[PDB]
Formats: sequence, C-alpha cells, structure tokens
Amino acid sequence: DLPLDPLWEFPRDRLVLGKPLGEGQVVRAEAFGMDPARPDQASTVAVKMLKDNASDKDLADLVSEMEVMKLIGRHKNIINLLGVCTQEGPLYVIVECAAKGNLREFLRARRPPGSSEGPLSFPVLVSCAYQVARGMQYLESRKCIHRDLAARNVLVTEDNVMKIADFGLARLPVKWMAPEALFDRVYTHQSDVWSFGILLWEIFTLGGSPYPGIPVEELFSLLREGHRMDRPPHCPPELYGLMRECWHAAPSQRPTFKQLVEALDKVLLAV
Ligand SMILES: *CCC(=O)Nc1cccc(C)c1Nc1ncc(OCc2c(Cl)c(OC)cc(OC)c2Cl)cn1
Repeated sequence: DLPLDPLWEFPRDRLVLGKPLGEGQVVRAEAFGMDPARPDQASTVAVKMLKDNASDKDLADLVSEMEVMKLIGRHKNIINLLGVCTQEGPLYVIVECAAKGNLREFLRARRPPGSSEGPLSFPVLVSCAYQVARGMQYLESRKCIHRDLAARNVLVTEDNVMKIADFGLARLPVKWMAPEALFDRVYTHQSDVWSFGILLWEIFTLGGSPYPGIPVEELFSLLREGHRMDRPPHCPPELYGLMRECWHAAPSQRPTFKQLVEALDKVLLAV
C-alpha cells in the first residue's frame, strides 16, 4: 500500500510494544536505536496505530497526520515524529512520550492543600506559558493552525518541558473557542491566540475548569455582551492583562504568538 520513506522508516523488529496509553489506539513502546549515535540504547516512545475495525478513511487520516508531522518538522516545544513502520505490517507512527502526562493533570496534581504554598513558583508557571507560546509560534511559522489548544493538549517531559500534542490531526470544546470559530466555524492563528488566553487562565488556576458554573448555553451570550473570566486568585495583573488581550472580540486586536513570546520573555527577564 504505502511507499517506504528512507528519511523516517524505523525497523519494527526494534520496536517493543508495551501498555496501551489510550483507545485506532496509542501504545507505549521501547525503541532501540532512535539515537543513531548509540544504536543499542533504548528510549520510551508512543506509537499510534489503527484497530482492526478501521475503515479506508481511518487509514487516510493517520497517513495525513504522519505526512503533516514530517512536513512541519521538529521543535523543542512540540511532540515530535521519531519514525514510522509502513512496510510488511500495520502502519505505526512513532512519537516522543512525555513522562509527566498532560499539563492540566500536572498542574492539578501539584495543587497545595487549601491556602498553603504549592511546589509551582510564579517563574515556573510563566515558563510553562512561555514554552507553549514558543511551540505555537513555531507551528504558526509552519502554517499549522492547532484548532484545539488547551492544557489537556500540552504534555510535560521528565525535565518539565512543555510539548504541544495533536497539532497534525485531520478535520465540542466550546469554552476554548474564539467567537469567530463558535459562530462562523472559522479557525485561524488568531483563533488559536484566543485559546492560548484560556490556557493561560488554566495555568494560573493550576488546571481550573473555565467559566466555572456558567453552562455552555449562557457562554455565547456572556461573550457577546463583552464579559470574560475574572482574574484568578494570586494572578498578577500583567498576566491577566495578557489573557484579556487574547480575548479581544476582533481577531486583529489580539496579540500574535510572536508578541506573546516577547511579553512572557519580558516577565521572566524581570524576575
Ligand atoms: C512516556 C511515558 C508515559 O506513559 N507517558 C504518559 C502517561 C500518561 C499520560 C500521558 C499523556 C503520557 N504521555 C504521552 N502520552 C502520549 C503521547 O503521544 C501521543 C501522540 C501520538 Cl501517538 C501522536 O501520533 C501521531 C501524535 C501526538 O501529537 C503530535 C501525540 Cl501527543 C506522548 N506522551
């Protein structure tokens, strides 16, 4: 069926499938020789594959995600393609495996009891936001609109590096969506900037649920009449200011990812 790409093909005999991560399905694996320098050395990776019940369209979608990830290329702050198995057996798409799970769960697990101080300092929270902005800036430079940026879709490595997940998926989390996406089904880089603002609020609530209480029904009317989430407790005004800029009704009045990187850089340099 599928052509052999010599830049990406990985020997499936050097890939040891382990415990499922989610169910098409994603399984944890040991890969031998992901570093050509030390070809004996093992590394933990994630493998995406189809289930037997999968249609021709399911396969086309996984081929599309593989091909878009090859073209976008690699960055520190995205979940990178590592290799593929396309020959004499099922399609495997091999990617980086982030040890510490998604950013939502990482933050929620590090909530202190009541009003005590948590292990997560202001500079570490701002660093999380900065790394996600750097990842989105890169994806934007590779003509990639995410469409579903949220803390659940950012993963965390052993060394607390943020990696944007699921940026290559083939075409409802309404609480993350820009009004033009809600009402007009239009997704742009500036729609992603709105979602980044919601993610910033998730970071400074240590994984809070957005618009808490307000049912999806009343959200659309709230946004139309100029209302937005309130400054979360202990969130400095500079960072609430950035959230509110991301939530301007006019896409052109929202900051660019370049301006978000620069703004978050300025906060980190000031500490
Ligand atoms: C790595 C060790 C481990 O088990 N990590 C773990 C444990 C619980 C939850 C999570 C989210 C993780 N990390 C983790 N899970 C999945 C993952 O890759 C998924 C994936 C796939 Cl398979 C993909 O295929 C094309 C594309 C992706 O985004 C570009 C992603 Cl995120 C990575 N890390």
